[PDB]
Formats: sequence, C-alpha cells, structure tokens
Amino acid sequence: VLPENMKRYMGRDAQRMNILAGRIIAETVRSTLGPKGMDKMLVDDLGDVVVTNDGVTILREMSVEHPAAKMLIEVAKTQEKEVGDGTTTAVVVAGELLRKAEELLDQNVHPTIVVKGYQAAAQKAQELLKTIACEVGAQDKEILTKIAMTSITGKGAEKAKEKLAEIIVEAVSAVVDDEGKVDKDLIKIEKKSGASIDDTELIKGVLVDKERVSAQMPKKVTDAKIALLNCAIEETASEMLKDMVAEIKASGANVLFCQKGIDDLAQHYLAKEGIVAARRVKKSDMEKLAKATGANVITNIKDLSAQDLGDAGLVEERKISGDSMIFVEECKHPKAVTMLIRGTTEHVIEEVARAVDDAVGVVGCTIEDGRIVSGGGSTEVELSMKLREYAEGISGREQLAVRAFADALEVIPRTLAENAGLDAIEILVKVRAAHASNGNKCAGLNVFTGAVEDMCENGVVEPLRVKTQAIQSAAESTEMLLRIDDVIAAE
Amino acid sequence: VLPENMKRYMGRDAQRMNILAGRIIAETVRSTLGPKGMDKMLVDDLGDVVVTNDGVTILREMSVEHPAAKMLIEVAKTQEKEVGDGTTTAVVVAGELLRKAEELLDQNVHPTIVVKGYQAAAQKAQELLKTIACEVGAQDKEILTKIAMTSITGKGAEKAKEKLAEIIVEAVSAVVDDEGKVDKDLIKIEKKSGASIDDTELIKGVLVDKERVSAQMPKKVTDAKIALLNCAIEETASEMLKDMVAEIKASGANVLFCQKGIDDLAQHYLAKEGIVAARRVKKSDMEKLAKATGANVITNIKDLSAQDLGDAGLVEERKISGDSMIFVEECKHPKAVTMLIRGTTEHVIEEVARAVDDAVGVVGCTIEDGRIVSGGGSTEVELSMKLREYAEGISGREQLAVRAFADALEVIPRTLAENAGLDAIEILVKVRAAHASNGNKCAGLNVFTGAVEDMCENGVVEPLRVKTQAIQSAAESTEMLLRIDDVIAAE
Repeated sequence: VLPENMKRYMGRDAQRMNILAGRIIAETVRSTLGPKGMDKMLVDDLGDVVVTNDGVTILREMSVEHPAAKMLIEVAKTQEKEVGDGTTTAVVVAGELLRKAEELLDQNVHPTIVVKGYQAAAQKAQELLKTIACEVGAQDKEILTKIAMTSITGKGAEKAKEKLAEIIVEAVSAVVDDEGKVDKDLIKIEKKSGASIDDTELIKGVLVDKERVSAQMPKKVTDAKIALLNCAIEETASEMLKDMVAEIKASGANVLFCQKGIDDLAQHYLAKEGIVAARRVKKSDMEKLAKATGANVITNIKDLSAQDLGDAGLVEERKISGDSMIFVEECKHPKAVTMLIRGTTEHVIEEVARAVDDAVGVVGCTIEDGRIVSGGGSTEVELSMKLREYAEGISGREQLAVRAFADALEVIPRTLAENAGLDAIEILVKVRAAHASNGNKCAGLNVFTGAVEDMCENGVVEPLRVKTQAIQSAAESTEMLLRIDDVIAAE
Repeated sequence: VLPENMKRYMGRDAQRMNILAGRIIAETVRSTLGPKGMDKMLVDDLGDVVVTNDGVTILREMSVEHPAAKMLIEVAKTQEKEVGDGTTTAVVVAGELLRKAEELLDQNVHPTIVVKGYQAAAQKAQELLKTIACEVGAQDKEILTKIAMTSITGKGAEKAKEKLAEIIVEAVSAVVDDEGKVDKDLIKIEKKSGASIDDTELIKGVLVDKERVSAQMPKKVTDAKIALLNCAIEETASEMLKDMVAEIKASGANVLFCQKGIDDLAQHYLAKEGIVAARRVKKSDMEKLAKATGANVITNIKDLSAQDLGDAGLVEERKISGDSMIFVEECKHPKAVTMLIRGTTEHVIEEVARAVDDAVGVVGCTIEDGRIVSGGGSTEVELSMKLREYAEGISGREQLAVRAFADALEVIPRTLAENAGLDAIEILVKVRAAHASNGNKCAGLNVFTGAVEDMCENGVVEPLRVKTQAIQSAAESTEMLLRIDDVIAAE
C-alpha cells in the first residue's frame, strides 16, 4: 500500500510530531526578540562556532530533521527578504498559536472549526491593526526621527539613535521624488574608524573606496568636472594609452573614476596635466558617483568627455583611519547620498550602516503608508481587548477560535516582561486598562522602569509595514501547518 | 520534631496528595447530579450490596483513607441537614474549584492570592444570587406549584410532580400561621398501595396505622369525640380494668387512641358501650391525631375526658391494600395535616412522602424568603457573564481568581448537557445570550428539547434557600481545604 519511505501518522500520532516540531524551534526563538533577550551559539558539522540572536540565520544553519519543521524556515525566510524586521514575531506566535490549537484539537474540534476562527480573526485583526494606526504624515520630521529611532533599538547602539535617525531622515527625504515611492539603493553607508557615535555626517554625494592612481595627480581639486569611464583606458604600451589620456584633458576633466583600470605610464600623463584618476573602481562605485556628482555613466574610457560629466564641490583623497579614500561633496542634484559613519570598530559602523538601510526602508513605508504604530506591545494588548469583545459577537466553535487568538496575542507583551524578570499579570492589567482609554499611541511595555508608557511621547515607535506583514504572513502560515493531518515519512 | 506515624509533605509533594484527594472523590459523584445522571453500587467490609445516586450516603459508606478526603464528607453531610439537593453541588464544584486552583499554585502565586479572589467572588456572588431572584409572593399558587415541582425533580416520581405539587401546596398553605414561618413536622405523609400517581388526597386531619383492636367496637362513628391517652389501659384483672373503661364513657368518647396497650377484657367493655379504641399507637400518631382531631395530648388513660378531647366528621376503619387503617377526616381546626398517598408499591409511596417533606421544607423557605430561582442553570450562566465582567473591575491577583470561579460555575450546566450528549459549546452560547436579555426567570437548560427554557413558565423551578446554602457552604469549605499546606501522616 506504500512503499517508498513510509512510517505513517494521522490524528494523535500526527499531532505529536507536528507540535513537537513547531514548539521546538519556537522555544529556540522565544528569548531573542527585543530588549530582553539573548544570544545563541550555533555549531555544525564543520565544528564551526557561531553566536547569533536573529531568527532567520538561527534556523538556516541548524540542519533540521522534521520536514514539517522545515516548512517553518520558510516562514521566517519570507519575512526577512521582504520587510526584514519581525522574523521573530511572525514565527514565534506561529508556534504559540499552535500550542493553543492543541488544547482544542484535544477537545476533538474538527480542525475545521478552529481554522474557521483564526481566519476571521486574521481578517478582523486587519481592521484593528489599521485603526490603531496613529496617523502622522509623511515628511513631518518629529515622527520621522521616532520611526528612525525604532529602526535603531536593541542594537549596539541604540545610543547614537538620535544622530543615526537624523542624517538618515535627511538622506531619505532627499532621495524620494513624487511622494510615495521610497528608494533604498540610493543611500550608501561608508564605515571608517575614529570619532564617536554622533559625528556621522551626510555629504550630499558619493564616498568611494579609492586611492589616487598616479602619485603625480594633485591631492585635491576645487571646482572639478569628474568623468565617468566604466570601460578601458588599457591599450598595450606607448601610443594607444597616450591618445586615451590626451583626450580626457581635451574635453574638460580634472577628475576621473574608471571602472576599468590604468597602466603605469598613463597615470604619469594624467598627473602631468593635473588630472587625478581612480583605479579598479567598482560599478557599485560608478552609479553612486553618477548621481553624487551628477554624471551620466558611459561605457569605456575612450568616450570620456565633460558633458556626460559632473559638477563637484570638493574632491580630496583623505586617509581616514589608515586607509585612503576619495570624497565627492558639495553635490548639485544628489538623488542618492552617502552617509559617512564614524565609529568604534568596523562592527558599530556596519551596524549604523544597517541602522540606516532598515531606517530608509521602514520610512519608505511611512511614504506609501504614513501610518505609525505601537511601541512594541502597544498594539497587541489593544488587539487583545477588542478582539475578545469581538468574540462575544461570533458564536459557536468560532467563539473559541477568536478568543484563543487574542489571548495568544499576549504572548509577545508577556515574554518581554518575563525576560525582564517582571511580574506579568500586574503589567498586563496596567497596559490593557491604559490602552482602552488613551489610544494607539499611548500604551506601552517599557522594559526599563517596568510600567505602561507613551511609546509615542518617548517615541520609541516603528513603521506600519513591519507590523502588518509580520502578523499576516505568520498567521496563515501556521494554519497551513495546522491542517496536514497525515505524515508518511522518509528521507 | 519527627516520628511515630508521620512521613511529611510541603510543596508539590503535599499539593498533589491533597489535590488527588480532591479530584477523586469528585470524579466519583459528578455524574450523579441532575436529569442526566446515573446510579452507583456500594459494598462494605460486611459484604452488603448497596445501589445509590445521592452523594452524602455514597461518601458515608466507603471507608475513606485520606484525612483531607475526610474533611469532605462533612461538606456534603451539612448540606443534607439543611436543604437536601446541593450535596452534589456544594462538593463537585468544590473539587473543580481545586483543579483550577492547581493551575495557579503551579503558577506560582502565593496561595494568598487564589483565596483573595474566591472570597470577593463569593461575596459578590451573594449580590448576584440576590438579583437573579425572580420576583414573587408568599402564597401565590403558580409559583407554589413551581417550587413544588422542583422539589419533585430527578426522582422516582417526578412522575406525578403535578399532582405532587398541588396537594403539598394545599397541605403547607394549611399549616402556616402568620405568613413567614413554615412548620414541617405537622404534614404527615401516609403510604399505601393502589391509585395512580395523581389520586393523592389531603384529608385535613390524621390517618394512622391502627385497626380496631376489639371486635365489639363500633366499625364507624358519626360526629365523634376522639380522646387521646398516652397512658396505659393496664390494671390487674377485673375491677381496676373496668372503672378505667367506665371512666371513658363517663366523659364523651366515641373514639380513643392509647399510646400504650389494652388488655382483652378492656376492649370487651369499650365495645359493650359503643367505644372504639386503638392499641399500641405511638407518640408519633398521638400529636398528629391531636392537630387532626383538635386534641390536647394527655398522660395516662384515666386522664380521658370531653375536654382535652377532639371533634371529627368521619372515623371509619377502612382496609386499604389489605391492611387495616383508621381514618379521621373533616377536622375542624387542622394546623396539621395528613396527606394520603396512593401509588404502585411501597417505593412509589414513600417517595411521594419524601417528595413532599423537601417540598414542605423548601416551601417553608419561600414563606420566610419570597424568592424563586431557576434550575437547571439560569443562575449559573447569569453569575458567569456578570462575574466575568466584575473581573475587569477588580485588578491584580484577584483578577485571575474571580475569572476561574465564574468559569467553575459553568461546568455543572455543561455536564448537564454532556449527560445528554449534548455538545455544550452551542447551548452555553444559547443560554448565556438569552439570559443577559430576558432575565432571572427565563434562561434554562432543558435536557429534553435541547434548548434554552423559561424555567418559570414551564414550571420547573427551585426555592431560594436551596441555591443560597448550596453556594456558600461549598465555597468556603473548599477554600479552607485549599489552605492546608503541610501533611504529616500517620498511624
């Protein structure tokens, strides 16, 4: 009757295997979300040994056995590539969810009915998540720097947060054309040693990774006409390589970045005339230096010409913490802007590089939705006491659906209390009571002193595409995994 | 500290053994409550075989081992003294109220919390019972019948409930003086063979269990002057025996009932004149026949008189079921009141004699207190959705407790319906929603239909003392229990 891999589990047998798998990797992930947790150390196979707190990776490495348990990576995985933030959230409440869906299924529910609850309480939840929404519109600066600070919390520096959420709002407020499309690609993040957390600056242009070629070429130009060649100023020795260099100084460059190198004796001519030049320079390089400086990007070094060519307000080669790089400031029309990040080690620079990228992301969310929620746990307790009262509206089995799915929304505000060594059942009361009466806004779980607070007036708050995706893609993922009743296993 | 007798437990060690205590005893007698509940077969160390439903006697005969188990007979035992039904009630949801409690001293709250709850929610629950009280008067007759039929429910004739309700009303609106005290002892319940369930009749008088001794007496007397001797017709032969019987004739007596005997030359003398007389008749049927008749109860024979003596339209010796009995009807001033009971055998007889004694008790309760309150399960449901709401009120520890005691109050009307088979999710939704909107009087649990019911309008309702006593007795005896925190045992 079957063959090829076959040991077979319906009903109880089934329950066990899909609950244990999903419970598992929740426990995994429970104590990594927000201010109150904690670090994990992986090791595979290659005996290789790897500290991390962040949920995707964490289930990536760990070669899994449970196939059912494999379909749950899948649901943290599609929350990182998309939005980013909330890996954690989508998933954890995807295992909790399921525990609670066990108590029932042991009431012999018709798995039928329990889904007929958590669907109509997904849906309603949409109508809830949308109103607690405390609308503040798109380019208001106050709030931009409260969505940006929350882009920077639980992090190796949330400290900076006020200087990492400023030159960020200036750098996305400066990129986006026709209010309501929201571009990342544009904001590069360079990371150099020396400073503090607050000496991060926003050069209206492009800061690349580039020496001066020829030691010839003046180490700084004033009002410079930067060229872009993506393609060859290599030909083989004497003549060819002279005709390429005397045609750059024919058109109008002082400044040249070529994605395709330089020889010796051709930088000697470049520096003969007062032309500086930057070798090997990356095509990442190229496009940024194009919108910085103002450039239309060419093919070769042989089309290089002042007209497809830029305008730039200072251009020095600056050695910065024992490495040379090329700056390109005062930029006329930056689409797209680089933010210099001063910094600790490469590790706190990188992070203030990621505490902008996911800041520009998340504000490219308050362009397209200029909603703002709910200071982490906040909107949960609100959804709580609404959707409880929603339940007294359904009737039948779907009663017992929607009640359970509210009371498991208290999962996340709970653990972030517990992790915090707090009395849960006091605060819960504190926050719930203060949310029905203040609003969206006001109604928080602050870690610190331990009591309900204005994540708003702090503000401490996060974008709205974050909360939205994290809950939907999670919620419907764990009702798939709900619903397979029959496991015939095998490799 | 230690030995003889003792092992010790604190912690989860104690906790378990009392709980086990607890749940078990209860598991036993949950099944027996209500429309929908079954028998149980007891056997003692004697060998004796014993089949009963009633939860006092169940727990009384099985030789119980756990001391803590021993605390818990005394909480169904006191409920039977009082009211009667609630045995069952007082002690199951005693056991249930434990199991919940569990979930919390596991918890880890401080048993001081639990209890903090359960006492404000017992208070409150006082305020609630008070209200779901549906209004009406002392000797109203629809509500007399209702409270009568619900003293006749889930017993061997709930049968003739209608006919058993109406002769009891009659019998207790007969007895009371100054409306607001209902006396018991004065409604005698005489069992005999042959009738049906509905042919049960109120002779405003007394019907005893003596025949006419001496064959010479008067097989029927018209307007008779009954005489009440507690004292010996008993003297040593010839003379002393006749001027005691000549003394009865000298007053007025047609009729006579002596506590004590009659020697055979004596009843030959009282039959000589037309005197009837009744042999070995107890103390019992002595201050019965005196409320019937209108007598005042004297010492000896001698004593006998016109006076001290009664008045009674009809006194005939009627074979009934082929047992001789003496009837004493059309009594002029009856304070007290035999109610002849015909059915099927002995059992159906005696049963309508129990189904009137509880019916004269609870009667006696709606005299003194003017309230009526629904079975099966109006007042449960209504406390549920009120005491839920009353939680949101409270704040802290005490939240938790009062939600767990309102949930507790549902399991009786859940089982209730299970017993049936009786998906209880739907109905409970049914009866709850109906109650918040109609009232006290019309939100039922009628087994038969399957549906929410006007207990009132149908008939089906209990008194007030029954549900008041029930409640409080049970709730603070399981709190108690839940206190003990240290067992040292035994020998």
